[PDB]
Amino acid sequence: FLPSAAYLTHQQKVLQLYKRALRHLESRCVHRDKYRYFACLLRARFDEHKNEKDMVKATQLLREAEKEFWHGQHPQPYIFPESPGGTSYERYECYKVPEWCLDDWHPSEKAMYPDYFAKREQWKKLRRESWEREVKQLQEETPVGGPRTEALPPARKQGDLPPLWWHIVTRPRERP
Amino acid sequence: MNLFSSLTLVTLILLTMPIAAINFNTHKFTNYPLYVKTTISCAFITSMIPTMMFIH
Amino acid sequence: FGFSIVLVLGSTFVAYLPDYRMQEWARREAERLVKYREAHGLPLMESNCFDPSKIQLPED
Amino acid sequence: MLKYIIPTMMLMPLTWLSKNSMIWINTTLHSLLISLTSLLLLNQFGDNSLNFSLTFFSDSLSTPLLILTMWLLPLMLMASQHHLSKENLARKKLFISMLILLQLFLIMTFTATELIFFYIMFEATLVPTLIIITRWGNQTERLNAGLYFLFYTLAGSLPLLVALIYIQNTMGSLNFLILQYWVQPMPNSWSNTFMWLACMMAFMVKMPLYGLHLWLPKAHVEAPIAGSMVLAAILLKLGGYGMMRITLLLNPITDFMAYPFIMLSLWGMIMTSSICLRQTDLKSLIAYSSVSHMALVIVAILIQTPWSYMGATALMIAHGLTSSMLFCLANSNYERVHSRTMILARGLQTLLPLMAAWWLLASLTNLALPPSINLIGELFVVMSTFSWSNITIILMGLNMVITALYSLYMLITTQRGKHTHHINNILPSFTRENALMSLHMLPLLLLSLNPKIILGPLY
Amino acid sequence: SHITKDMLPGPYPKTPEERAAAAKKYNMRVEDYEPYPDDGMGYGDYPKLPDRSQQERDPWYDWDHPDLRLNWGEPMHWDLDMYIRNRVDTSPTPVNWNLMCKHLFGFVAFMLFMFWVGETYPTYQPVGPKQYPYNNLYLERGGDPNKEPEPVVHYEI
Amino acid sequence: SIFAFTHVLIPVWIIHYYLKYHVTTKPYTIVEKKPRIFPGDTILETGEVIPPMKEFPDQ
Amino acid sequence: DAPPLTLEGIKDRVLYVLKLYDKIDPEKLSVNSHFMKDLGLDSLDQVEIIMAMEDEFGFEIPDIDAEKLMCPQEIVDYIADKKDVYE
Amino acid sequence: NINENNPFLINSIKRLLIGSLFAGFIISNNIPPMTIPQMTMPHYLKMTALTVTIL
Amino acid sequence: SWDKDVYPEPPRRTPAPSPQTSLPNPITYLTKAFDLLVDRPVTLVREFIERQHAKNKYYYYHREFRRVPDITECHEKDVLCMFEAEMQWKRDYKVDQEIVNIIQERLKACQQREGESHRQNCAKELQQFTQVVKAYQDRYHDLGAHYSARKCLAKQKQRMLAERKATKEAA
Amino acid sequence: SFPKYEPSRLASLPTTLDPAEYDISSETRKAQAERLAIRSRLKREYQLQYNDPSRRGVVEDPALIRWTCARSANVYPNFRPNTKTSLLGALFGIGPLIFWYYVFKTDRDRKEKLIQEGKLDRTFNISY
Amino acid sequence: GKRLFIIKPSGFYDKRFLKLLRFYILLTGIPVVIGITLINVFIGEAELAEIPEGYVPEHWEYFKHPIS
Amino acid sequence: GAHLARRYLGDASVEPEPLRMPTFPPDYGFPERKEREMVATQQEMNDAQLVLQQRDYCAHYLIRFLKCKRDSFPNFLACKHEQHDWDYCEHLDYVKRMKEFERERRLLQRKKRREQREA
Repeated sequence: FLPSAAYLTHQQKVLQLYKRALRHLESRCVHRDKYRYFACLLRARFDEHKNEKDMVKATQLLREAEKEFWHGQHPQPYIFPESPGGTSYERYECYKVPEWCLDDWHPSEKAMYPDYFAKREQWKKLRRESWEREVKQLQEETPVGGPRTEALPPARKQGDLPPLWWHIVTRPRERP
Repeated sequence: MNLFSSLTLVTLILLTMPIAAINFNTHKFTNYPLYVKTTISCAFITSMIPTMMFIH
Repeated sequence: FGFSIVLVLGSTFVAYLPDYRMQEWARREAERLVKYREAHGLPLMESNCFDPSKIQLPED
Repeated sequence: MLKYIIPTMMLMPLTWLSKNSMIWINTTLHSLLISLTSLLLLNQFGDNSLNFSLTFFSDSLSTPLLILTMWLLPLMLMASQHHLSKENLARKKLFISMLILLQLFLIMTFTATELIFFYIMFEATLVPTLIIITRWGNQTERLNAGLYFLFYTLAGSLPLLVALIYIQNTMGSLNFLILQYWVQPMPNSWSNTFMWLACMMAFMVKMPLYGLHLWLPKAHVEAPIAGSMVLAAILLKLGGYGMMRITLLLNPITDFMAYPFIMLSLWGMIMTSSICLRQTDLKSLIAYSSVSHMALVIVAILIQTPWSYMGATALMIAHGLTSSMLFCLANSNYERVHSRTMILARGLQTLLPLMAAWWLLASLTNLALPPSINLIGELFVVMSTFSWSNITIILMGLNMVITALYSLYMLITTQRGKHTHHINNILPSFTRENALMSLHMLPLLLLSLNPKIILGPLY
Repeated sequence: SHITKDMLPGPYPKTPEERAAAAKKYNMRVEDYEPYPDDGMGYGDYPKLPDRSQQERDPWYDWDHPDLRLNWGEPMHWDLDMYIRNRVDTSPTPVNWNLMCKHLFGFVAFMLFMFWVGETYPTYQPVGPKQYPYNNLYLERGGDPNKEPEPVVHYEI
Repeated sequence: SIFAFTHVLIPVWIIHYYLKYHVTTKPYTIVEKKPRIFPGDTILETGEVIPPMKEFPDQ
Repeated sequence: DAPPLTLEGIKDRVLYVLKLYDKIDPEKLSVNSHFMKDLGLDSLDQVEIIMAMEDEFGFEIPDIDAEKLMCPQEIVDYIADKKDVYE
Repeated sequence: NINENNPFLINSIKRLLIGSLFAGFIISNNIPPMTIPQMTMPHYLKMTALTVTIL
Repeated sequence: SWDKDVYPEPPRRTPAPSPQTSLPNPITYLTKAFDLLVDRPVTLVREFIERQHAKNKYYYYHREFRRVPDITECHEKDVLCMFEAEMQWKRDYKVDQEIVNIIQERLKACQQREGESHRQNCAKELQQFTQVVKAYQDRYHDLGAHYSARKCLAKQKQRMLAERKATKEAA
Repeated sequence: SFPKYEPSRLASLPTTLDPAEYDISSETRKAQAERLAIRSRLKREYQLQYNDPSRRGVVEDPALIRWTCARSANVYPNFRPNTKTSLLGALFGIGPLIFWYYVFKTDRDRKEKLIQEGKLDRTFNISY
Repeated sequence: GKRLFIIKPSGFYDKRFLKLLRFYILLTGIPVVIGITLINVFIGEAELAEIPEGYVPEHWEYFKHPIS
Repeated sequence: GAHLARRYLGDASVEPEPLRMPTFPPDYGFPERKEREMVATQQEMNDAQLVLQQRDYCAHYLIRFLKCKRDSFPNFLACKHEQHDWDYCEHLDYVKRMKEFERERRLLQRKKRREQREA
């Protein structure tokens, strides 16, 4: 379940197991230096059989490593208070007003803010300027009838901005 | 005593003015936290007296 | 014509009006009746509100 | 009363010979003048009812419902544009005149001396709302909605006619005093049980009870705002007032024969509070909310305590106000986005910054916030039913818990948490919708200040 | 707008035609489409999904509806309203479920049984009765100003 | 200063008006729970003592 | 509550806490240095590096990114995505 | 960013530590005793509270 | 004002306190300053308003009704006797409810005055409250919502029939 | 070591011990790749109907409308009255109703017989 | 040069409706409250007398407040 | 204490049943052992509005302590001698209750084991 491929790989699965074991062992072990010792022990236990040519042995010991880690997890891991699930989960979402608003103001308030709204007018002209032709040409140009991926190529041809840019450029500052 | 009931009811009614005040405000008075703080402090310093009469 | 002449005028209209369900009339009537029956020695609220002499019971 | 009737007749050609861009102001202005005129009604006192000569009278039960109706009319008459403000001049005048004629039969129905006059004006109240919701229902099943509507209400309301002609031709005329002052207790035959079943079942159809409750929700979600608010508020509380009239007769048999209707009402109150916890189609949740509160009303009517009647009329008027408001809010949200569903258009705390206060105040008067009239009604109904039986209070509080649950779920579902940022069309709030909000919630809180008015004849 | 054949009356039969039509209409793989089936419970022919889907779908994929877990084209499983976060946490529990309920019910039973053993067995220090002098404080109970004189006295010990 | 002036003079005056004359209209209204008197005390109103508490012994 | 973060200062902080790590030199190390090719350290130690950056700045990175950073400049670019490092 | 150059913080924390030092004794002195205080406890019963907290 | 003959308020009991302190007495100077700041201007404004009131005079009169003869002398259907009788009975019902309310207020006042000794000097007022509420529970309770006057009469007849049967079986 | 995580209808099955991810076939790879292709085409059509500056109104998702039309008006057609649905309806619809009606009969019989005996606490029981 | 630009939704229509509502309840709320104050401070409420022998009042002259 | 262990392990006889303590006839081996002074002024005990379960022995110390606490309100800590005297009187009342408990306990023990083991 990823935008680039269909599956990750075996190596990514061992890799994420390393990262999650390291994080849950942070949450398990206080004082940070006995933690550093045990993290080096975990690095050595992964250095036991890095040199396997077999594949069914690799995925079998990976499955057993998943079993051992699920036996040795922690109920409240130290999820960071920026990530969803933690203490943020968009903590300051009160002021994440998107920019399709702020144009529905009375022209008295628009007279209070002349320069910012004139620059917003030139940004809106930049959106409208080469919206239709170049973006429809690049999006009808490059793929086969099966899209088969969720990325998009940049505007490498001649000129203007890479396509489908507006709602990724225009976004809240994540600390409003 | 008239003082006892009078001061208890004004401790109740000091907790009435800021709500109606910024219901009828229409001008964004930026010292409204200071306003709420000083009226709660005044409500406490009026509330200590009838308790003192009560224990007296 | 929907708030400034309706709402506050209706508030002053329903705030006071005659004694609805004869309420304070019943208050002052009960005060005079309790003082009356305390003065005349009989207990207040004589039970059997209808006259027990004014009955014609079906005999058996 | 005829001085409170004939300016509604004279209000009908106002709309016709008012020219273009002029009908709106004249209709709203003069219906508010009628609201003052009906606010001048309240004179009733002490011993008797107030007679408005021979054709008419008013108990102190019909009076608050009548003043509620004529106050609710200008609210609706301003509510009912922006989906027909671009239609034709003649059809617009026809719509507004049909609303006025509908109000006229509402006042005719509330002010009745004879139950035959009451029944004629009852189905006269029925007939225009049919046309209004069928013509402007704005969804593909409004045909089925109006069809189920008229067929359920006539097919239930029909043996009431035979029973009332029977009471006419066996016990004199049908003044409410002369239906009173003369009624002998009719004992437990089976014919008495059938006649009681006819009258009470006709009004059971009109409430609705639980066995006949699918009458309602199509006729709300596939109906415009005017017919919806008239339907819910005035028609359901009109059926309630009709049973409050006719229940004076047949007292020694309703004890033995009124157990199963209490039962179906209680279990349907529970299951209806459960059914409107999970649904989409936001408009329908208020409809099943109304079904739950009217099942509570029916429990309150069929037990026969003065406490129960006071709680009954308080719950009637307060729920009429609350449901009419919350329908107007759902109309505002549908005029913002043309979806009618629930999970789609979330957010709306950032945008529409004071509309959230009205959603909050409507959901808390639906929550029975305790100084409001709604908790007064629900509370005295709970008191009277615990006097009726010692074990029914679990069902009442279970209704209370689940009612709070679905009302506050409605509050924190559609208007809490995240704009979906593909909506990008809604404009901030008009002064008209906020004006309708201030038309809603000022009379409710003013009645919460002075509630000695709306309590019933057994005050 | 909306096609008449983008409603969905009728069940699953037959296996070529309606399965191919559901693949074309529900935007899904052919074998991933499975009706419930129709045991007479209505349901149209609405698909079966992996049923948990909300404490799943880890939020770093960054799809289009973060608090709704949409993707604008997902078939939206029949019990969606019972599934969104604020309703039901369909997480993998870190221990078990039956082992959890056995621990909890054993604990509640043990504490209530120790409460019952307490309720049959009171505690008391070496302490006599409080000596209320005036006939167990007569004349200030709920009546009897002159009715029952009940003589009972304490002795100095 | 004017804040303290209005909020310790104006509601005090309004409520102290409200707690003399409308309370002396309505009879069964604000009522006390009685001041406790002792054997070693007197009565301020007419003027007489309650006789003092009796003998102590076995301290 | 937010101290003024600039690009070049937070770049110096990232390269500083890389320099404090032992088995790579401060000598042949710059902004356009790689994590697989010229230094030759493995993917496992690369994820130890990513964990050091996460534990300093206080937010994780998603595993859609976890393979494809490989140089400090693109690390600075992703942290500038996260914090919007400007005036 | 550990900063407490703040009159608000020191006033509030200051006044509630003043409260948590004096107000318990101020409450516990001047109340009318509406109950019978026990006041006659054995050995190893008054001591066991502080004993359990220290252990 | 009102009548103390109908609203019993027991006479005042106030001691004179005795310090035995020399700090002294903050609340005494506080209530003297409160009297000097509040008790005089409220009196001045009330005297102004009392002159402005009593310059002219109004009157409210206690509305009094006469006595309808009977419902027992009314006929079978024959309405215009029954209407007088039932409205007179309904006014008696309202004034009897207010009797119950006033006696309950007396019970609340006896509770609040007498201190924590609840059962001192309230047994007679509790006794008369139980007497009047025994009469009320016997007379007006178990009829429901549609009282007109006739259900009270039916209850009265059935209750004295039960009393007749009880004393005849007791004899 | 661990009891291998029994599942339930509440305890969700995590991504680690599937174990059927590890039985890699060409069938499962083709299924996952075509699933990615379906979500790719849907996100591409969404972003083409999402980013235009002239498009005023809502996105008008047909999947949500499909779910609502399946959930609201596609209940009653289709349906056949079977033995299972009839037994479940009569078990959930008249069962608890006759249960509460029996217990109201019981409580009302007790109250009627007790107050006919007159041994009730109605020294003052006014507010009925 | 330190501050950022925040994106408020709208304030104009909100303060317009609330300014109009406070002014249009204030326009005949304050004169009516002043008027009822002037009535019950100038004209007198009522006095406590009773009906003399053989003298009839009307259906008014029975009430406390004079506007009632 | 260990009396609780004796009541939960040994016989139920010699441990007396709680709050049904008057068991044996009073003035058993006493004769003429009673005065019961009770000089706590019942009408003045009404006049000072005490609490129920306080209208008992040692009340006059409570009367004098409440009197001095009423009299000395700015003296926040002066009234402690009468407070300690009331503590002392209720301490001696607890002594009397303990002596009455072991009176009934030892009469039960010695007399009932005497009769039931020398019958």
